Amino acid sequence: TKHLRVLLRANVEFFNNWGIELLVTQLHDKNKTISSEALDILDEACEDKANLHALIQMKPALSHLGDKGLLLLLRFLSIPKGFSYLNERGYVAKQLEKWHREYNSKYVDLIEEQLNEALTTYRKPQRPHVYLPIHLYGQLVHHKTGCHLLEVQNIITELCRNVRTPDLDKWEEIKKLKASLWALGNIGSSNWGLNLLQEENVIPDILKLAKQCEVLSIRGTCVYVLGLIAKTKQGCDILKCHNWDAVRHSRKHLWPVVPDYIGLALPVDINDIFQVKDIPYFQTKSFHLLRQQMSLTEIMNTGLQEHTDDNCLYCVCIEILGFQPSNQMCRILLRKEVLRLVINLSSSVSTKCHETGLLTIKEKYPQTFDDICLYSEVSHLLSHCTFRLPCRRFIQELFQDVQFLQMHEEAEAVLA
Amino acid sequence: AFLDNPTIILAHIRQSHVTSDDTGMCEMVLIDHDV
Amino acid sequence: IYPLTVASKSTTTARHNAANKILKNMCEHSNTLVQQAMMVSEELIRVAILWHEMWHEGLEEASRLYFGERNVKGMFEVLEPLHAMMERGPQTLKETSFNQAYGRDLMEAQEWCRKYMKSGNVKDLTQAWDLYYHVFRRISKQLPQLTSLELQYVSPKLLMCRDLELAVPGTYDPNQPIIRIQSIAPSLQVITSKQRPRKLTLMGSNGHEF
Amino acid sequence: LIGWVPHCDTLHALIRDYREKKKILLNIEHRIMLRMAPDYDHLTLMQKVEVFEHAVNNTAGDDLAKLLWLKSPSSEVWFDRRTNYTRSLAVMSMVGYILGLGDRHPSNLMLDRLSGKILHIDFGDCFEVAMTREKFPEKIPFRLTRMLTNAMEVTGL
Amino acid sequence: NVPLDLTREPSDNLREILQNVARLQGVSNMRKLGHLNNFTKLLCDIGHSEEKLGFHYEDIIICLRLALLNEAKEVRAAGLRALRYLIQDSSILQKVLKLKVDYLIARCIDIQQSNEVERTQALRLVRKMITVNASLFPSSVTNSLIAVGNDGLQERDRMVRACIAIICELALQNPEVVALRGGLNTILKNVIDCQLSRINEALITTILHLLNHPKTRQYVRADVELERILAPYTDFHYRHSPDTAEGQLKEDREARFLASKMGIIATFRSWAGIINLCKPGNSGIQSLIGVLCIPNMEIRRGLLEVLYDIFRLPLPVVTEEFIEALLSVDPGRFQDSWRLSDGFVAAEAKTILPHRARSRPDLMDNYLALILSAFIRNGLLEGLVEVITNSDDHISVRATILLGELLHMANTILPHSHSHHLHCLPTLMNMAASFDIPKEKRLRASAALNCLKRFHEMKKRGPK
Ligand SMILES: [Zn+2]
Repeated sequence: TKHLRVLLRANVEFFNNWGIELLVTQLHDKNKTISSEALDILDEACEDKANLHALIQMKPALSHLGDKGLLLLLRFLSIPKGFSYLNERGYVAKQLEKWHREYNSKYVDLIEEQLNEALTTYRKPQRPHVYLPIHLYGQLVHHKTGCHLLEVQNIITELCRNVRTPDLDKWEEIKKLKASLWALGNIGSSNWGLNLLQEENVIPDILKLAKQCEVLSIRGTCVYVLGLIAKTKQGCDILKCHNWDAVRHSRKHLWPVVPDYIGLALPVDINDIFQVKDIPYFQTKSFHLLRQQMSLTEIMNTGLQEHTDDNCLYCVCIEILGFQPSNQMCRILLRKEVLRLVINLSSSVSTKCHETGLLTIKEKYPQTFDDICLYSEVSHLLSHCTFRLPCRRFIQELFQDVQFLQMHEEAEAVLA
Repeated sequence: AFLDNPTIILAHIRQSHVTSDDTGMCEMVLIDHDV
Repeated sequence: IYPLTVASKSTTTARHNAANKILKNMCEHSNTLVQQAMMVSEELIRVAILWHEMWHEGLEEASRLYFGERNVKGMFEVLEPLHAMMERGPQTLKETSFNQAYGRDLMEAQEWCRKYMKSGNVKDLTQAWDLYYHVFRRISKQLPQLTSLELQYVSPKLLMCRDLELAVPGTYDPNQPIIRIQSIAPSLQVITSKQRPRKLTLMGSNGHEF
Repeated sequence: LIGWVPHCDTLHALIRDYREKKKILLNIEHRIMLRMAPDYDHLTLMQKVEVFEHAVNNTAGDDLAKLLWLKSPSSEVWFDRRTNYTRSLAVMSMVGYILGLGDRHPSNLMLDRLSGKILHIDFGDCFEVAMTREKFPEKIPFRLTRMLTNAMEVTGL
Repeated sequence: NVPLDLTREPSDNLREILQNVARLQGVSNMRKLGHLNNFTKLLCDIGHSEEKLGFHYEDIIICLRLALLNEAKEVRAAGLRALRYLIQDSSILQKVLKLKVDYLIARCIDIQQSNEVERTQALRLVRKMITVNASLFPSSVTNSLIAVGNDGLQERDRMVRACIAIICELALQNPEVVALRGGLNTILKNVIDCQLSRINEALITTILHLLNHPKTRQYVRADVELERILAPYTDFHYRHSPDTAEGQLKEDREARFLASKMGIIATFRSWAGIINLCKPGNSGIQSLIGVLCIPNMEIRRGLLEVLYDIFRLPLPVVTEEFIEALLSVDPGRFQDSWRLSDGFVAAEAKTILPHRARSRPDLMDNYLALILSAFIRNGLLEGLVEVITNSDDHISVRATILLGELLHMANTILPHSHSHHLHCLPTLMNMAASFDIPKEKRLRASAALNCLKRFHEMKKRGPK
């Protein structure tokens, strides 16, 4: 099955009358991977009118497959003989409803999946090729009869109003804007689709949205959809008026010469898109002094500064739970020394000196790290300030071997 | 690329970390049960 | 022309205004000479000490003032000119490089100093010194690695002179025909020392290297 | 912007090259003093003389005297260079005394290769500043050591 | 432990919440561990309520608060597991946060006492607090996660990449708390020393997302946050960590170059990074191109590899002659998938015979056209010419091929207007026709055009 593509790319004589019928029998194989490869090499074969006409006259059954089979069945609408056979059992009227409610937005996911598979290293569960998938709105405008239906149902009015009035706040209503930009760019890929698209004056609206848009993701989507508008000589003249150039040659000759077009368009000056309005930064809108003139022994010969009755482990339970007040000048001058060493430990200028000054207190007075009120004050300070990790583990671990009897006594009583 | 909405970004964050971590921690701490 | 440029660059207002008055008078008969002097003077002083050289010296002095003299009003004034030179924008790739690697830390640490001026909390000042010291440690590890400088990297305006009507510094007497600066060598070598002096080689008008 | 003097090398690097070529350690005299008394910096005035005097007698100081001769192509050039050196060190000793120059360590003393003259640099400590400082005050008008005085001429100073 | 499951729910509730205080007397830790698991099983049967599970929520939290203060890592781990099953809605979460329980949750995060099973239960609970209500995330827990990620590599912490993946998830629903605590700085510094391709992609995407939507760009500074990743290439002496061993200093530089390269590529493939790195004013791209002209030899080789990967061009082989480097770039070179064991002909013929598509738009050419135009406007072509004529013999050959590929990439993908200031090589031609300039340079450019001339013939033949 993989070897049927080399017979397609090499222009084997009369491939369209014995090769297509050999790719239809291979379509009904038991292994899914084999059948999924027969859909890939059949989509590539459909780009020749002789091959596409062959498939229509064979009328194969592609409904039993997945989304890949569905997209291959939507190419039948581009041929007048294939549109009349499908728009005779009532099928395009069912796709139009089914392409409006459910998976008009899913076409964005198909676009995003291939791009994320090409260059993102995402792998949803060497230069590749990313080809635009088939769209129902982009294949129905090839002939006048199909284009007539797209106008009586009046979808263009609904799509156009979604572009002139975008709400770029919610992440779910932005995707509806992408679901309309990708649908407006496919209607503009044909001359018969541009007659009913430029009568509402929507191309200037997209061009404005491609240079002044707050969400930079939409600003990049408009670049892609403007290429689809530049697939015809009539479409490249409209873009030229608004200072947007385009490539006016096909891909069959990779050596352009000055005297169908591939879809590509860029602004004349590349800096007309990269301008972003500036948004201001959000930030734009005591014992410490006295201790440095004396010593710890000299002074000895309420202390909790930021201790209020909402940010303490014990004192917050007096009212809500019904706890009892904590019980008890020699211990009030040690709380200040313990705290003032914590702040000095937040600068890391002289860590060893401050660590030494904290270990001595736990030796001479090991019972000063035995009050929950000090733990809450230290813990409240460890959040606002910024400490290094080794200095953060030194603290919060000096308190490991404590009983904290006051909580246990009160918690036992209130629960009992 | 079109890594724009948070729906795919959260899926990208919690899949690359689990798959490409040598230590057996991300496969244990990023359990989908905690959503 | 040389002493006047030093006076015109002084911090004192009286010297700054008085020196400019003489310079503009000299602009009458000889305007192109003074303009070359300012361009040369501004670039040589830029090459002499770089942006990471200024911060290393300023932070070391400021740290001593805060922890040795316990002076707060004296620490802020040391770091004010350094923070003011970062708001005028990098004018070279070396300054652009410095503003990228260390730019965020210095700019945020200034904001923590603007909150201490108002709130007065000691923790704001302490939190500000956690970023000054982090940057000071990173700069100190790359100063010994500095052994050569490229003019295009540090100051592009020096190697695009190619002609000057200003004399070689230190050589002028009324009884001898004058020598002018022709070009500046595109590479200068840094001598390894505590001050790290540079070796700048000029090019005389008579083909003699200075 | 200080001008660059050509053909001049500092005294400290001049002695260093000679000693390393002769397989002689740079700080032999310093190692002897620390070996005899490790707490050299804390000794009293009388004890420092005993250690210092012992070092200068156990090592013959003539490094500069022999250095200037091996770099002289002939004997006529050698004598001419020596005369300039002797009367160029004397001029800066008397002039430096009046100015009060200090901190004249070997790294700040440069000797000309082609003429033998003596060049002084780093005029930072002037007007007796170094003598009155509380940290290691030097009490000498100028630098005249045994290494320099043994190279000007055989009869002495 | 004996699971009762017989008495009334309040009766079964009473026991374990009495042997959770125990006054540190008469109860062993083993009994508490088995009693805590009883609570989890009980809470699975009777739903979250204050009318069937005896006491109120605020009373249950008080007794569970004296479970994280124990000295046994097994008891603390089971205590945290109980809270994860108790916090379901924002009503309970606000009740668990008012009692300042966050002072103890952050305590278990950083104790590092061989309790990797206890820390996992703490982190698994944080991921639940973010999900329930990300706008009420405490600042105490946030400060702990920043610290373990900011300075968690030198201490050989193994849960370091598991805490950064939690900051990023929190940085998407509540950027306000993360920005104040310097949490957007941590992600920038991690990508510098993270050389795993898949992980490096995820971290940079989170920050670029904050620069995408207009109400979030206020949390990122202008020209110092995003451009930090360009420091290893723009700074000739970069020191990422203030404290590191000097033994692997040479290896550290190579590690930084590789990790920074994966970040530059990762920010040029997103629409929020191209518009931010190519701003009309001073931008990072002008610093990345301006540094290419400086006659450095280590930076120039590094930047060329980045340029090849940005355009997704095949890398040639290192050599000093152009012919050897030209035979290694041809599209028809042998590959390992063409053998009989692998795809015999179908694999080979895919990359030789051309696709049967002459009208289908190639959505990747559109992307490469915009990137190419951005570099041409900034002055890439003039920068490359300086590299060719003023560098080593083995660097010029790598730059001569890049110029050849770019010119071929540009005469088939770029529109007409952008092709008027393109295929004229003003800088190159002037050097190769002037006799005033030093003779050595003249022929370097003349030979470069001669070498570049043969490049077109190789593309003229095509794959064979
Ligand atoms: Zn309290």
